[PDB]
Amino acid sequence: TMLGEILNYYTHWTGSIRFTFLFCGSMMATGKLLLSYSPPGAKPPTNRKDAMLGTHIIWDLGLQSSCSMVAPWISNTVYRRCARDDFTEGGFITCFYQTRIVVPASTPTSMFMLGFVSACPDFSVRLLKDTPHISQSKLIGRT
Amino acid sequence: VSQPPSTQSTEATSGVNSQEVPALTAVETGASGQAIPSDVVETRHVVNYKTRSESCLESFFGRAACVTILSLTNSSKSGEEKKHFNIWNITYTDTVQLRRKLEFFTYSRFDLEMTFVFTENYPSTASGEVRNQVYQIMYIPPGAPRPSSWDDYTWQSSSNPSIFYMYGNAPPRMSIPYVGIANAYSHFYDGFARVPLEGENTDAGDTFYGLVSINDFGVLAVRAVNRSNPHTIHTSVRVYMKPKHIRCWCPRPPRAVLYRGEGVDMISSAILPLTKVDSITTF
Amino acid sequence: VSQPPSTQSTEATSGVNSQEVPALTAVETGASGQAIPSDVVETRHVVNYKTRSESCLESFFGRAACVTILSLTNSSKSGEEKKHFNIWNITYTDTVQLRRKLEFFTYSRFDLEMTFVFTENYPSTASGEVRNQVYQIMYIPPGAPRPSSWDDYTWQSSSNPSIFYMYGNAPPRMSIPYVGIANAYSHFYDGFARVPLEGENTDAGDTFYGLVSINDFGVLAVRAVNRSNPHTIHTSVRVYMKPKHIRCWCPRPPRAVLYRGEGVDMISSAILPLTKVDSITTF
Amino acid sequence: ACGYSDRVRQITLGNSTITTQEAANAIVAYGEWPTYINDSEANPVDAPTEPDVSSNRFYTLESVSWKTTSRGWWWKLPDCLKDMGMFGQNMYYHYLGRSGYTIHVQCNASKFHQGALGVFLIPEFVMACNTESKTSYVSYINANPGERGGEFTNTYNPSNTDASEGRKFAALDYLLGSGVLAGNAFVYPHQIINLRTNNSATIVVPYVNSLVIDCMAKHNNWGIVILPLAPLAFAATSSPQVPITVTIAPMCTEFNGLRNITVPVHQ
Amino acid sequence: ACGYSDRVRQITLGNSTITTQEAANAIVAYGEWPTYINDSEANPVDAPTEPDVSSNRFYTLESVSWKTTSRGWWWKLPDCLKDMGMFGQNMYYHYLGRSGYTIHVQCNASKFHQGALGVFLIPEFVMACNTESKTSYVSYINANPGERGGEFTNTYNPSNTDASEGRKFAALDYLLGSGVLAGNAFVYPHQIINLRTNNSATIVVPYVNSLVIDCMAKHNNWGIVILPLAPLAFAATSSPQVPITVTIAPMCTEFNGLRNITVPVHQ
Amino acid sequence: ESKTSYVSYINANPGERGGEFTNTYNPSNTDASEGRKFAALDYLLGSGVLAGNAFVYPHQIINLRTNNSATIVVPYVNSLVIDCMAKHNNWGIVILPLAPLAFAATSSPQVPITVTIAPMCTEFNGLRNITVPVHQ
Amino acid sequence: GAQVSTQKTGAHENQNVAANGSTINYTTINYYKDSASNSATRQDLSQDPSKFTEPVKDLMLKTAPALN
Amino acid sequence: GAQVSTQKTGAHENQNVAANGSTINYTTINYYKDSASNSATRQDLSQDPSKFTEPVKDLMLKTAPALN
Ligand SMILES: CCCCCCCCCCCCCC(=O)O
Ligand SMILES: CCCCCCCCCCCCCC(=O)O
Ligand SMILES: *C(=O)CCCCCCCCCCCCC
Ligand SMILES: *C(=O)CCCCCCCCCCCCC
Ligand SMILES: [Ca+2]
Ligand SMILES: [Ca+2]
Repeated sequence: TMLGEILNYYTHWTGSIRFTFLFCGSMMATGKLLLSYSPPGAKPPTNRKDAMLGTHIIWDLGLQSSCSMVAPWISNTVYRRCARDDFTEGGFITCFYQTRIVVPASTPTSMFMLGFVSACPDFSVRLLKDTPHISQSKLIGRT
Repeated sequence: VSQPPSTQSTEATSGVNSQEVPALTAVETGASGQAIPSDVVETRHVVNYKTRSESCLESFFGRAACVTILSLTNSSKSGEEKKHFNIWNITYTDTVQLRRKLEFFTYSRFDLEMTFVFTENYPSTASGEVRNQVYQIMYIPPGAPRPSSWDDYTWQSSSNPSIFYMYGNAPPRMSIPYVGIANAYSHFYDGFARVPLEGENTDAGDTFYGLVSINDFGVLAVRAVNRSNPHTIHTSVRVYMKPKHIRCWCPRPPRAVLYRGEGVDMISSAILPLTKVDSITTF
Repeated sequence: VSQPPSTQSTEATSGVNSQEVPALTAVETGASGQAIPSDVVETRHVVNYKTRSESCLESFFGRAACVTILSLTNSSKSGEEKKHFNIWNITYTDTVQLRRKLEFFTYSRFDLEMTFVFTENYPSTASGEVRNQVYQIMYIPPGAPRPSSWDDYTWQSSSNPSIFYMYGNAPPRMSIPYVGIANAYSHFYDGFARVPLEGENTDAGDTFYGLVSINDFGVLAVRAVNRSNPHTIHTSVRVYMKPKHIRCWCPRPPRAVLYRGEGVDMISSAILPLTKVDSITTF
Repeated sequence: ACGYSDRVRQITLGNSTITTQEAANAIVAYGEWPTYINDSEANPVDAPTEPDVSSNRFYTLESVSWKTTSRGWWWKLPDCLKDMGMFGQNMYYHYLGRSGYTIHVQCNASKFHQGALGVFLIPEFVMACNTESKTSYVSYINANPGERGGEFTNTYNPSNTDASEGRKFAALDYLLGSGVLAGNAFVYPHQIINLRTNNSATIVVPYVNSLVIDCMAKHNNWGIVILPLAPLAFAATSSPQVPITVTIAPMCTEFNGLRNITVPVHQ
Repeated sequence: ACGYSDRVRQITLGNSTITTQEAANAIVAYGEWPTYINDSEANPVDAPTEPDVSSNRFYTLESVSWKTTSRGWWWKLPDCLKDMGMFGQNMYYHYLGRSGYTIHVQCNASKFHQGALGVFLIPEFVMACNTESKTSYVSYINANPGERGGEFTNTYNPSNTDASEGRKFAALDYLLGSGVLAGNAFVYPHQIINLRTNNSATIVVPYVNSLVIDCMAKHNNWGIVILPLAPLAFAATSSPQVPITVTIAPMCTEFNGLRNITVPVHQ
Repeated sequence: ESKTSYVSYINANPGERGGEFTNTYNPSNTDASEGRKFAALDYLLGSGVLAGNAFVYPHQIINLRTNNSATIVVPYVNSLVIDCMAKHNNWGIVILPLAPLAFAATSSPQVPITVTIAPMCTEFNGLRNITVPVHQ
Repeated sequence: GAQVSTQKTGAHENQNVAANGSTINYTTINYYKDSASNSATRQDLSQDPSKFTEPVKDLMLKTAPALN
Repeated sequence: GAQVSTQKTGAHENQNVAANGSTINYTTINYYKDSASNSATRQDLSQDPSKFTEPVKDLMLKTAPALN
């Protein structure tokens, strides 16, 4: 993701991440989801009764299409390593149904929602490093 | 004395039960999500001192990146005269690291810092004697006559800017103004070098489309100034570019797949950036 | 103009016969002994000018200590390509001198001065000809792609900081900020990189325990930029670290026994620091 | 205003946030909001423990299901939370506990459904036992279901013999299992989730008791009851079903009398 | 206000007027509005021609159709207007042309449809050619479709042999035919027509280039792309279809270098 | 001595029981279930430093003929403000008999040593489901 | 013709406040006639994320209905 | 932008007093934009041995009974 691609040019990062979702079902479909960020340290939230015990928000589908759930920068170190590392654990963002999407007569019974990620104004990244995301065949020459 | 701008601090907040819902929005508008900790959970007061001091374009592009590697050979053998020099076309597409970064923006404007690193070695077992090498980098702008042989009149450089390196000394380097003939450097170009009129090929254009068809910065004619010795010697010159005093406009997504040619072009061979994940519910 | 603080001077004193006994105390409190000459014997007046000016942490750590020795070989023989470069893991545990000193404190915070010394020589009787060598030290932070061969795209360093040395010139050196992602550098770490939960090995952790399991500063990818010559050449690069602008917290006893690995670990082979003394009454 | 709808509303406590785009205002029980014990009203003299965020947040109970047959549901505060995260721990480690809560009942359908849930918050919700052989005959285990809570029925069949069927509430819907016509259950703080109108119910409630602080492990101050005043209905099937979720959040919680933890009888 | 909805909106230019009762605001590219060349920024010294109303109006392109199979569409400014009334004439009679536009993408359905179109306005929209035998191999004819514009596909099959299939863009949807994940196409001025929310998209865009004025007949500043981020869907058939119409309106247009008219190669 | 920093979480975190120091060092290079534990070598703090200098740490000495208690108040210490407790133990309490217990009567005297700890200024961030580490 | 400026707070440095001592001053004297030859332009931390995160015409404020 | 300071009393130098002549002054001009690049921080002879030799709560004075 744009956020990711950028973080990947640096070594450390700090800040809060903004997860915003846009439900694209039919106007006629209702429902209440539950987005959640559980900071590291315990059994990863497999069920709702566990995700609900951490940072969460009960999103009610309605006229307001989108809904954001923020991942409050909660960390032990002040900066997290960009590369994957256990010391710099991030946490678990999951989702569940608070109730269940409900549609009526003649209404598409299955649809989707788009998930976006962005950084909050308290976000900063440091230590310029090269990015792994691109490769290049050792250049020819002429010898 | 002044204080660099820090990233938003966190002001302490608490509960809520209003008709004010910072959580909900409508990204259809085209506006990104805005919420922050305070809007969603109970926060504490936090004084942030940290700064995006390193994401400043000038810092982000503040490195001498290698753009190309030229080769040339000072040999005394039959067909080793054309080898006695080399002509490189000025550009950053020869590699992919710097290119990708600049490629983050549609347009850019800057001054340039050229730095050169020479590395000579012996090819075959002709591991004999050769005096110290003195190289010459001559910048030949579009329109200027180009060298025929490693030593035709062109290397006079009465007007062309030329560096003279004495192998073993500090990596020669120099600065270049923003020379673009535009108000800015164009990184992409959805157009053709000229307009194909009514009576022409039904394919006209396929030859002159793309930024590459209009951009031109001249070439670097490198060479060793010494004459040919008994034993043949091989040198490799590496060009380094650091755009400084920069500023860019219009952000675009990063190059996600391998680069083919100088244009956008992709290769069916590698166009799967991402990676299969067990399940949508696989942490 | 100012006057550096001197060590306690001795004020003249004499006899005594009071109920004031500076001699006696009770170290059980946890407080060290405090008495000084004056408290015990008759002293004369002495004006002390001397200063602990050299025990200042900045002075005590003010030296470019060698931390490691890397080797690499620019050869033209079959399996001498992987030898054409080397990757060193950034740390001070490779040696013991500097390590022990820093190891005097639990935490520390400082800027770093890197200094490099190159020394090339001929291995076998391949004592022939080879042009001058140009090396490259590339700092590859955690997460950045690492070199596959002594010359794959990675050595572009469009973002990674790289030095280019021209053997024979002054020992390249450079400075590094306090980069720790903590508020200070942690010298020890009584913890595990992550928390092993209920359903796991009854041994989980044995792999990720110790400061070493959480610390990571990236690596130094060194190499010679020249191509392979007839005769093989061997180079040894020595890394020197001098922590400057320093400050440390929580003093701990010095490492008394030989070092095993990067952790505290001892070896039954050598764990007798002290030395037998004839008798408790042997001067 | 910038269109500050009476329907849209957000609520936040601890690290939890509810939202709802179709609510019908919110009510504050008896007009009073949760408060702490004031030095002039105090009783226990030990310094109280006030969990704040660690326990004063939004805990979500296992949803139930609304069927054309559904007769009603019930729960008990603090009971139906005794197992909810940190709140519980504090609740059980202390002899005395005090708290108020924000009740948020959710239940979305579609503009083509019918139905109306009466969400009532009744203080001191005592129900009759199911056995005319004894009186006030209810086991602790049965009285305190927890996250599950009970359900109402529309029939009364006491087990004067089987003493294991007597030791439980006689959840008679048309009488609140109390011996009072449910038709007047509105003299209690309440809201009505009428599907064609709203999909949420928010009722903030303050501690209520003849004492300042009490012993939670023995007493349930409030009782949450939901009765379908209007039967669920859908044009399609004759067996429609919609989920009803209950999310509770304690507030201004404080405890006195700390000791070893309390672990009640269980099965 | 008197109920000035963020949804309802009218737009007028020349003798043309758009209206929409369900839009989601409107966005102004990079926050700047169309302007003219200021005496301090000018380049061509001849007195410019500023058409105003005659050309700065709402031209409507032939609608396209959204199918469950539809992969996306694209167009190019000023290209996709080179034939639009008076604007075109001026565009072609002049060497240099400058302009900004107001893009209005329309697409109504019904409260029972699903779908979401990502309308992006990308500056310098260069796509890869369909032939791995050559590079930047695209014919003028193919690069400049006009009112018709192109379409995106979800497959990449270069014709290294057939040189008449190479001379055209490789409109690979999941990569914008540029070699960049469409998932990040949002770093461009954009709006999303999510059927359950809106039915219009309005994006005002200012001239963008490394120059003040350029030669339109050679260069397309902007590129309009529409990708179904959410597939069209209707409860009824499994082959639903809805029209998508694109109405563009140039603004602050000025041209320099007048001569005989330009007539490019065609078939 | 077959591995380095080889200690299991289970063994590193005994709890109320804590460990004990010994005066011998016998590594189990083979038996990998005896390696995964601390080598509590008393005369070296099991750290490789003479215990004789363990006094450069906050401390007190319970000398029976003088006192019978030891009170040491300690502040949070770390290279960070707050950390993750379930992974890291900031402090370590160690008690070594600098003077051997002794009683005129038996040649096997015994006296109880009790340890009472009290946390202060405790604060936590990042609330979620409860953590339950590996156990036996 | 030299111009002194503030350094970038280092390790054991001024509390982030960068307002402690002249020991954080670095001197600069341009030596060439052409600006292009100068060091990196001074760090500029200004920014307007909005031209990208909110280039919407009518402005909407968090607490309000994005779609009124 | 240069900052002059006192040198470290040498061989045939000012009576330890370090207060004799400007012949004991050294000049310093930081050349880099990053503090990290600077020389060793100025000698600081401050010290509080007590946080280690006497971190006792109730303070005791030499002349008194350590255990009262
Ligand atoms: C003696 C050395 C002369 C070197 C002349 C180089 C000319 C600079 C052209 C600008 C190249 C980078 C701009 C770009 O492609 O974005
Ligand atoms: C071009 C050379 C780059 C060298 C980068 C070195 C990174 C510094 C990490 C700090 C290492 C010492 C800190 C410590 O281990 O206590
Ligand atoms: C302003 O420049 C006054 C301070 C001058 C100090 C001398 C600096 C050294 C000379 C600068 C380069 C001159 C090159 C001809
Ligand atoms: C304060 O700095 C005024 C004194 C300047 C004397 C000139 C010192 C020599 C130049 C310093 C380095 C400048 C690097 C651009
Ligand atoms: Ca701030
Ligand atoms: Ca003195």
